[PDB]
Amino acid sequence: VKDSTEYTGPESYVAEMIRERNLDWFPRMRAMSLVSSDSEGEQNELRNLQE
Amino acid sequence: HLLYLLICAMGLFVHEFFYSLLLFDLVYREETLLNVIKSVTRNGRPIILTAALALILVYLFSIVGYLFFKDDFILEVDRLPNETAGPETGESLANDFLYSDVCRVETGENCTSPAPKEELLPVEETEQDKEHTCETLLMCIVTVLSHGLRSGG
Amino acid sequence: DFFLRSEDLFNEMNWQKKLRAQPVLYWCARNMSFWSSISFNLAVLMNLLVAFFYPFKGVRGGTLEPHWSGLLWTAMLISLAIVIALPKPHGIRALIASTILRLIFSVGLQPTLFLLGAFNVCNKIIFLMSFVGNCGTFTRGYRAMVLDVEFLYHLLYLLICAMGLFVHEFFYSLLLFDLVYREETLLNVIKSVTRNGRPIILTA
Amino acid sequence: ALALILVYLFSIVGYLFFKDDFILEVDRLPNETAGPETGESLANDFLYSDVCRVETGENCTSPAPKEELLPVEETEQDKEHTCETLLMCIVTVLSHGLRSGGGVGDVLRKPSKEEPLFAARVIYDLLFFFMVIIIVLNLIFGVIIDTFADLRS
Amino acid sequence: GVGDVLRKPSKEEPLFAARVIYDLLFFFMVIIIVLNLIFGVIIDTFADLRS
Amino acid sequence: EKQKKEEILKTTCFICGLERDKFDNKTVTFEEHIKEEHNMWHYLCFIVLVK
Repeated sequence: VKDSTEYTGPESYVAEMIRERNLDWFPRMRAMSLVSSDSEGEQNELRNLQE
Repeated sequence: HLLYLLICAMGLFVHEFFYSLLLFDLVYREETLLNVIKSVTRNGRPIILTAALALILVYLFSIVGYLFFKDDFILEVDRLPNETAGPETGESLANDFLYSDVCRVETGENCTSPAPKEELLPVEETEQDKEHTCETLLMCIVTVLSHGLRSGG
Repeated sequence: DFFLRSEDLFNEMNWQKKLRAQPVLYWCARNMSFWSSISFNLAVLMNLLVAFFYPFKGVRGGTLEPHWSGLLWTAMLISLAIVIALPKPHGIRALIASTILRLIFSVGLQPTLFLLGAFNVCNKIIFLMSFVGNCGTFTRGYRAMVLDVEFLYHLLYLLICAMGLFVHEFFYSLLLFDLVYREETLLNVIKSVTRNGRPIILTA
Repeated sequence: ALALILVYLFSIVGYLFFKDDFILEVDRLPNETAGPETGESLANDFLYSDVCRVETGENCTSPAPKEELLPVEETEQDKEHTCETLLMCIVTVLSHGLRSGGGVGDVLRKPSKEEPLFAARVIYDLLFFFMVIIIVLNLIFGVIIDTFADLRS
Repeated sequence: GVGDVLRKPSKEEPLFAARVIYDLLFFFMVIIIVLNLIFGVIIDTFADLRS
Repeated sequence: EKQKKEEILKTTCFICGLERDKFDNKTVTFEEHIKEEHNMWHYLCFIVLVK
């Protein structure tokens, strides 16, 4: 010691206490992805939106 | 073986049943060995007061005993308205019613017884009982508590 | 769921309450008169214990306060003679004064306007008429006383009752047990049975 | 076994316990017475015684072989004279006390006023047998019913 | 129990212990049980329908 | 019903619641519760006022 956790818380716790431990949570996964999908999120969003 | 013782006693116680004292308190340790016992006790707090309830209903009963019409020329018434019845038828018846019422009251109380040489009378009458009451208040209460906590009756 | 409504209502209520509450009161109330309330329960403890010592004679019997009036020993050295002037005065007086003034000034324009208020002025009903019932059950209411201590004582009362018847009866007792009925409103399970108790006595 | 024990202590606190002697118361112381014041018352114181023883025882046885007329008459016989002591009192308290308290057939009079004389073994009786009967029941009874509510649960 | 009694105690009893232990054990168990059964099962059923 | 006052526990208010718471962131619731109430208160206030 040781420280861390332990110390942280425990120590404180102890011291003190309460809670610590736990809650619930642990493990589961939740995120893982979910936060990893967020990583692709900043990996495509600002890239295309700047390019 | 040785022883031982120481112381116890113072114061019384001077001399008593010391040995037994030992006995039952030990079996009280057997009482702490396990569970349900505690169970009852815990909910038991302002709950024995519930026993106080009936204790009171019998305190009113006691004065409404040999102490209350109907059955006198007032308602019835108422019745018335009613009354018666118506228509118608058918058948028826018637019715019415019644019344019464018233019553008363008372108171009472007481017682014581013782023885010193009255003793033959107590040794005979200790054996004795008769259901003549014979009133009154501390009596009637102790009694209604007695049989009325036995099995009414 | 509811919651609311209720709541609303409640608330308103609351508112108012608140308003009231605031306012305040004054002073106050509430508390001090709740001293009066709890110790009124202590008073019903007293007519309790002394009704045991039915009027005629008697000085051998007795019971400890326990943790309040030491004047009770004075009350019992002339005993029931002045129990035709101990629970009866201190009881009716402390309760009417203290507890009517607080239970009515804390609430006496308040219940307006909700049904829980209809019930609390029903509490006004039970408490008032039952206890004036009590004051009327000793003094003649319205017032007484108380303071311390012383013284003690007582016265008454008564018123009414009677018518128718119813012509003359056991007025004192009437007082006794209705007071212990207040002790009955003090707590709980009692109400429990009653409530499920409706078209259920029909089972009887 | 609980109540079985309470009756084992009862048994020795039977015809074996003041108040009611010049000791516690113481305590018371411181207280013582009562105071113041018244019222019423018464015274117171206380017482014582104590011581015782112890024882032881045981034883037884018865046877036859030709004594038999005496047993054929006396087998028919009973009388509530106790007549003590220990294995007796226990077997008996178990007897009637697991029938339906009730109490010992012995009575237990000379009221007069302001009683300890009664209050001794009557308050003793009904307090004991009441608590232990309501308890032997509400235990074995209630625990079994509770277990029922459990398995149905 | 049976109205018949059941005396000649003496000491160290089986004489009693015979049909007294017999009596109260039987009638106790079977009374507490006839009750706590029929009673308890019915109340339990009550707790069921209210359930 | 007292195992249904827990919403007040629971728661309430507011409503319921739761718681539951877541844880837581910142714151736681508680506170718321505390606160509531208040409411109412308021209411009231309312009312009050108106103005």
